[PDB]
Amino acid sequence: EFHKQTMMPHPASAPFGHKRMRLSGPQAFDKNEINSLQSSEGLLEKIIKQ
Amino acid sequence: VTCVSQMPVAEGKSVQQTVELLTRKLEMLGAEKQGTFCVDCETYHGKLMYVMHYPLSCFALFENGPCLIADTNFDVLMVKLKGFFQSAKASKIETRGTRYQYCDFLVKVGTVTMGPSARGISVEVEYGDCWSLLLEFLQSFLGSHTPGAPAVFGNAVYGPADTMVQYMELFNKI
Amino acid sequence: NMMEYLLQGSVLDHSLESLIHRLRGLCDNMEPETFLDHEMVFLLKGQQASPFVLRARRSMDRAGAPWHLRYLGQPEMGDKNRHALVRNCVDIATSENLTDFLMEMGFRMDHEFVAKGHLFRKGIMKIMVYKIFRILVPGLSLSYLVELSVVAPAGQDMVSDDMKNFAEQLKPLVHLEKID
Repeated sequence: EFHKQTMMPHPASAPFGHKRMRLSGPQAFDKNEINSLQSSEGLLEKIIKQ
Repeated sequence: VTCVSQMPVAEGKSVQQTVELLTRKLEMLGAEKQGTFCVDCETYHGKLMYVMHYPLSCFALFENGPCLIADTNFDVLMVKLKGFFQSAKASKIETRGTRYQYCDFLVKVGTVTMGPSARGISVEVEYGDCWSLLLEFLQSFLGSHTPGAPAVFGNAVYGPADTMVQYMELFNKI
Repeated sequence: NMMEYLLQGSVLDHSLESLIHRLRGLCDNMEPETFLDHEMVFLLKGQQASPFVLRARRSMDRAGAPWHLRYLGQPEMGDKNRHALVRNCVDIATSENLTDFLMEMGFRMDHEFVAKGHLFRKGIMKIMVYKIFRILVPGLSLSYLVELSVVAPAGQDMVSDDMKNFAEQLKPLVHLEKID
């Protein structure tokens, strides 16, 4: 979780963002991919694993 | 990919009643409510503004689809040209409506903006030409319609916002 | 809207090692890197004798990333007891489609000098450095110019004090300055 929200962005010159976030421009991704840009964590992952 | 839209060939009754009949036929075919979107339209004397699926806009009089900017990213540039390209004429009509999806597909009909406007429809596919397969869908849905007329012998390609030409053509037809 | 800041300056060639070493271990996680850009500085004018900010200088690094330009011009007044401040903007465009539309809209170029350098991840702010190179298309103050480039909306503008504190920390061979 630290890493995913910290390897440096370097998207174009220095807009200082995220690679996947910056990639919204080149392709108008569907609402599904927009939601999949982020995700949940913690309890859900361990529960699914168990 | 992004299949070209179709003009509202069927026009024999009230636009509201036409949209109602189209939705009833879609429900009879069997689908689900995939949400509702909008199709903006604002021309500058040329560049027709719009926004759809998601946070990104387009406006281009005649160019090779220069879109990779969001609504704000383009609106700020537009406002910056208050004397260079500021050609905000009478607000162009813009349609909207809900969206359904039978399977691997999506349908979207339009409505009038000021009242004497069109009620066009938009459909796309999931492949990369597949123009033949998508046709049978509308053939079973409604009567003679969906001319298509894609940009054949090119691989514009995949039709990225290429429907804006037909959109402006129907908008001028008033 | 947004704002713009700068801490422009210069430094000798021999005196870069201690400078970049000091600047590196401040807020960077790990793995410092660099980048070579590409100069496509243009100009969009011809009707009011007042050119626009068409410095469409975008990096020539790995493809996929979209080219873009930022608004940098007409320094506005204000900034009471603050550093340089000017209204700025940003707009990303499709790969190579931006220059296509620029050439279709009838614009001219402004410069062809490329300035490659290093980058450094700061904290709430950001810093950059580069050196001007007079070269051809595929390949000169002779001094690494540095500055504190950072963009943000109006907000509180308290970042000016932080930038001044950083400049105080960055005392030996660099300082801040405005432009007009």
